[PDB]
Amino acid sequence: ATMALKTVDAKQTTSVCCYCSVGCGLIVHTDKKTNRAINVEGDPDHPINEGSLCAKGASTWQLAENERRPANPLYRAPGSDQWEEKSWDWMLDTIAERVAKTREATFVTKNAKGQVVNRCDGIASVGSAAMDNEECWIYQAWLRSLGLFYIEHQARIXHSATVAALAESYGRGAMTNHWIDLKNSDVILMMGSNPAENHPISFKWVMRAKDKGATLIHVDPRYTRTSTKCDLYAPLRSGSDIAFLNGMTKYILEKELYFKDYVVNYTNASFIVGEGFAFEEGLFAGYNKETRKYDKSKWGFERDENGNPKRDETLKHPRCVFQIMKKHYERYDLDKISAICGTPKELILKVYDAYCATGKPDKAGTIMYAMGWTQHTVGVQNIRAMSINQLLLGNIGVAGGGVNALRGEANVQGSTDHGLLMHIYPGYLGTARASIPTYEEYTKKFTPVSKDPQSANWWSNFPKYSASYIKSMWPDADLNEAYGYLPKGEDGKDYSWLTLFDDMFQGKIKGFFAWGQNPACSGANSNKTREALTKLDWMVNVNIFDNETGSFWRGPDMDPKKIKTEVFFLPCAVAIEKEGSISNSGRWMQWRYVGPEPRKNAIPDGDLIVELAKRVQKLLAKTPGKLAAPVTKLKTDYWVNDHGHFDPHKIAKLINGFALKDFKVGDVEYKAGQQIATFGHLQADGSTTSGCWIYTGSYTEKGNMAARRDKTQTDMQAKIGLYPGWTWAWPVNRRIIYNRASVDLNGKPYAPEKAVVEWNAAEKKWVGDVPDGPWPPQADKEKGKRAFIMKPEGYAYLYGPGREDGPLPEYYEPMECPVIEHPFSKTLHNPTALHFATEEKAVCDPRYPFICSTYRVTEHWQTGLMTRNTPWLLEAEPQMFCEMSEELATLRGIKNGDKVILESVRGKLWAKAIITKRIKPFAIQGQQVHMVGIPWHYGWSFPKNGGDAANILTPSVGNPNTGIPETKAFMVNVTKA
Amino acid sequence: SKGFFVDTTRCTACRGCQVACKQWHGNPATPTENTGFHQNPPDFNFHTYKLVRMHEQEIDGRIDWLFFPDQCRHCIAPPCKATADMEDESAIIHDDATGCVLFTPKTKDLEDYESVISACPYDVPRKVAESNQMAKCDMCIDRITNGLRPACVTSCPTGAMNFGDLSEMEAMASARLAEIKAAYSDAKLCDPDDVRVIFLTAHNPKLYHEYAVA
Ligand SMILES: Nc1nc2c(c(=O)[nH]1)N[C@H]1C(S)=C(S)[C@@H](COP(=O)(O)OP(=O)(O)OC[C@H]3O[C@@H](n4cnc5c(=O)[nH]c(N)nc54)[C@H](O)[C@@H]3O)O[C@H]1N2
Ligand SMILES: Nc1nc2c(c(=O)[nH]1)N[C@H]1[C@@H](S)[C@H](S)[C@@H](COP(=O)(O)OP(=O)(O)OC[C@H]3O[C@@H](n4cnc5c(=O)[nH]c(N)nc54)[C@H](O)[C@@H]3O)O[C@H]1N2
Ligand code: SF4
Ligand code: SF4
Ligand code: SF4
Ligand code: SF4
Ligand SMILES: [Ca+2]
Ligand SMILES: [W+6]
Repeated sequence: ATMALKTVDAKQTTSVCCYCSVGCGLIVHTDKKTNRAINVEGDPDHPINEGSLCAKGASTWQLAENERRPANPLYRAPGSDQWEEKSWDWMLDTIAERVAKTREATFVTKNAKGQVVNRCDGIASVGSAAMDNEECWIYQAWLRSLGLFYIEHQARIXHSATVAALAESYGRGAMTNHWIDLKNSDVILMMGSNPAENHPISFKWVMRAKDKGATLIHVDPRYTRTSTKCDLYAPLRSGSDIAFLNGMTKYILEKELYFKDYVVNYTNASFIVGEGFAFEEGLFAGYNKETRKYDKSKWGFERDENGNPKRDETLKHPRCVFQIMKKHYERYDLDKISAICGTPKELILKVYDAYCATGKPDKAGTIMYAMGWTQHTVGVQNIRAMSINQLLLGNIGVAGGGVNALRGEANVQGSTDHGLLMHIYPGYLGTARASIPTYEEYTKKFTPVSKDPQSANWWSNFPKYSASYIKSMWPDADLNEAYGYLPKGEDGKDYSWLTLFDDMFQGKIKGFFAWGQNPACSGANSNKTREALTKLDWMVNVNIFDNETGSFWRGPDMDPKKIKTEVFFLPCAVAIEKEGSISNSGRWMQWRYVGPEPRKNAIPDGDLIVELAKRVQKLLAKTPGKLAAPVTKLKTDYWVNDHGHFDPHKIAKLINGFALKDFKVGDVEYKAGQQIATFGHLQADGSTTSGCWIYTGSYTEKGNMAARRDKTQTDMQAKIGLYPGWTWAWPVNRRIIYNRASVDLNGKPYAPEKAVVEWNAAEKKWVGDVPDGPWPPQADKEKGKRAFIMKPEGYAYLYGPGREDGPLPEYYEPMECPVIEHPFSKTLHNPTALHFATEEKAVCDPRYPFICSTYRVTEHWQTGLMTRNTPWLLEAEPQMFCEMSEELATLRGIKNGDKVILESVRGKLWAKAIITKRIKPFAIQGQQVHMVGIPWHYGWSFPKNGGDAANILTPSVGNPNTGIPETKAFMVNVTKA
Repeated sequence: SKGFFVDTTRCTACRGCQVACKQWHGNPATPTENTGFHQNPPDFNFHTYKLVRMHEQEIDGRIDWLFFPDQCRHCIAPPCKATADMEDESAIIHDDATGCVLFTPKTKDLEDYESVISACPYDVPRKVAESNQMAKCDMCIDRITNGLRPACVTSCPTGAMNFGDLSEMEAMASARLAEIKAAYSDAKLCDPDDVRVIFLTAHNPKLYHEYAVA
């Protein structure tokens, strides 16, 4: 009409939400005069969200345009009770000096055992899935050049179990399908997840499946916003999931609901297991009761003359995996599951019947699960059980199927891909250790061998990736010399979040980077984690807002005069003020652009890293100390433009990789300087760089695939929503991994109405998705390959002998208290767990009678630093709360909204009571077990009456006193305040 | 003229609409505390035009959680305006092209604001503290006359919010009600003949909000 839009003359750019891993597109409008955002909303054209956003994405404008962002760097001197503003130059040069001096003082060339390790033991780093891919990569590169081995972030806590379990089963740790693909599911099982709150836009697709006739199932100890939409909601006791899942396996096998052809073709069901395998009363064969470890060699497969596992494809051999499974699972009858899970038998059966109906070749069931328990001795086998069930039902590699292991942060996929974890370099390459002295030994160790020519065994390519990674960092060094620049971890020593904070507490860590994380709220046992920070000589904290970590020295019960720690707080840019990429849960690598400029005077992470690295290089170039080479030889020129600034296009091209010298591979010729087109062309001889081999193909001579916005689809692609022209997914744009298993041996789809790939015999090519493995169909004995190309034989593992606690999942009670016996064996708790009382009866303190769990709400993010500082979100969820049943509330004389005190042996906090019918006590063996729940989104720094960290109450996953939180279950009392 | 169809059976209470409305209009957050519920703020106020109401309800022995993303209904024959018109016909605009009922700042000059608020069967309009000025949902009038949909509708991920010509929305509402009437024998549309924002509920409207229907 007449009305003008606030945005008419604004600069319009695109971005991608910086909160969860759904990857929603944004449109940003920036005032050309002020360079500030005037509007931020959804991108209607983005195929995943179609312009929709949950509370969090919708609030983005408030994240950027925020007066609580410290405008200038802040320095806290030893013993001081206040921040002091300092110039960027002072801060950057000072940090550079601290890094150089502390590195030198704690650097080990040769360790006490006489091994060359070239490792810095006194500096550690956490962070961060919040950074762009190009920032994550240069960050790990910088840290490794410094000799750091303590390099961790988010992914260690919630996705390490997933990686371990799924890599065992399928060959990779990633989410197998993608968000839009959920619409193709016939049955969606959400278990150990709450996607309507934690991955909200996923519900667009989940509800689209429901519109098509899909059955939605939620299995969760609480009824949540997700539950409201489900056909079946099943409550089950915390940590009892394995019983529920193994009972499903029994049901699948006994009722013959499995998809036989798929099982024979694509799983290890036919493998003959050796005579050493056995299982008796909860223990697999090979158990050493003094070490509490298993001798896994007892579980190996029987091999033929060529060294390949023998197979009985009839699945009848008494030692074939299939028959071993039949025997193993017989104990998981329904009565037992109902008793131990607390779930009515009738309801379990409803879930089993509904879900197991997807074992038909043309049907697909999916499982959405996210964090699960953080203890691997609970989590890993639970995910394995899910993975097994999916293989038996032929659900892996098909449209609407998969293990949709939902990623957490917007770029946790990327920060994991880029090796911000102690045990892997970018591209999932194992990190060097003291007992691996030479590059030749390193490649020999990590390159698997199969003599079976029908098995792709794709990791045989390892040396191409290790050379390319090493060259991307030290391109002018030869590989043997450059390998020696990589710091080597002490043999058998854990450098993860698990022990990083314990070591910091013990005084071993002098300098610490808290880069884009808030461990004072996110680490287990906040009281002790906060005290651990006081042992540091210095900390560099890079974040959007002042926070519980950077200002730990002025937190609860702290006397600043007694805290010696020097703190450097560096205010950073927010996502819409940055250009780079982030990779979503579906592995979609998405390019984002600058809308508003970095709010004065914040600096984006990439530039902060560039500035620190260059300054430290110049100090070491003048004064080399013990070992300057890895530091000074690092090719930081690859990271910057001609003006010395962070260049995301340059870094993304390095991550993809390019030729360092002319070479030829097959029929393809490369000239020095050219981008490599696919990881299949990378070179073992040092001829190529590639910061992360899984990204080779993302940014080639044909351009930036991650910046593509092409919605063109073939009819086939459109039927299932692949959108292969929209951005780019690793590996090589295969949107549904394991897709060779969606077709028969001839290459014909099992589900013609929602086919993923199909072999075109006349053209000798696969159409639809990019085939996960491009070779001819498996029926082609001469040229074809098996479906699971990352596995050594090409078969997914039902029976998975690599897991430290057993080749098949087995139920054990996850908690000591209260004491609950289970009916599956005489082995009460996981025999590989070390934190349990064994010889004595557990001694359960009546002071802490209730189980407390921590979880999220839709409106807040992580420790809440970001969303507590976002008024619109804080308005919706302004305070720490405690959800409890009517029964418990009555027992404790609590009324709705009362302030209550939660206390555990570790500490205590207040919360506002939310009495809800959505939680009910669990009844197990004559016992009424009460579980209450709290969010972990609050912290003392803001707002004044918001509350503090749930982790004040938590212990670690193990014997550690700090570290990885067992976030799902811990003992407390709840009392009216 | 325009309308909305709000299908509460598809709402996940993601609160995208609540935030989106504020983001588009520049509305500030208002003071809240947690008093035992996830819903917040507790009610409409001068700065909050879209409010996701949330109510636990035991239905047929099973717990459920009912959501209602409340906003002005844009009444076809708006009683708020009818009342205000006795004082000043320019205080509340009734836009012919869209059907939008637009509270303007001219409301500040109304001597009798209480009568305007009480005339609303849905208890929607709200006064700012310092004067008689009142505000509420403006149907995103600027967006809808400039080729865009309302902020709340655009933001909604599950298709709970829908916007278009009134007739199309009326037809959509009726068809959707028909699709669930069997399973949800108490489902109904809320005053479908009298308002432009039409809510579908699966149970007694008053289980969603005391003022769900007139
Ligand atoms: N809105 C929002 N979304 C987020 C985040 C956020 O902070 N806020 N964080 C992101 C991150 S980093 C991650 S890793 C993911 C985590 O995503 P989720 O794992 O979905 O997160 P939670 O909310 O912690 O737990 C999910 C559900 O597990 C239930 N639960 C607890 N114990 C058990 C159990 O023993 N068995 C079963 N079956 N269920 C159980 C809880 O009741 C809860 O409903 O979310 C991401 N998304
Ligand atoms: N009891 C309990 N404990 C748990 C969990 C639980 O469920 N229960 N969850 C665990 C997991 S799954 C997660 S991933 C982990 C997250 O902790 P953290 O990263 O410190 O949180 P965060 O600091 O709040 O969020 C990430 C940070 O990113 C910043 N950020 C965002 N964008 C940027 C950027 O561009 N650059 C930089 N440098 N930083 C940025 C945020 O401000 C935030 O601090 O907390 C575990 N702990
Ligand atoms: S938080 Fe997740 S679902 Fe919500 S708008 Fe951002 S990416 Fe989308
Ligand atoms: S719902 Fe109330 S405020 Fe909105 S048009 Fe109708 S009478 Fe007026
Ligand atoms: S139509 Fe516009 S003003 Fe009304 S509730 Fe939705 S976003 Fe707010
Ligand atoms: S945006 Fe849609 S699903 Fe989210 S709260 Fe609003 S109406 Fe409900
Ligand atoms: Ca199937
Ligand atoms: W996480």
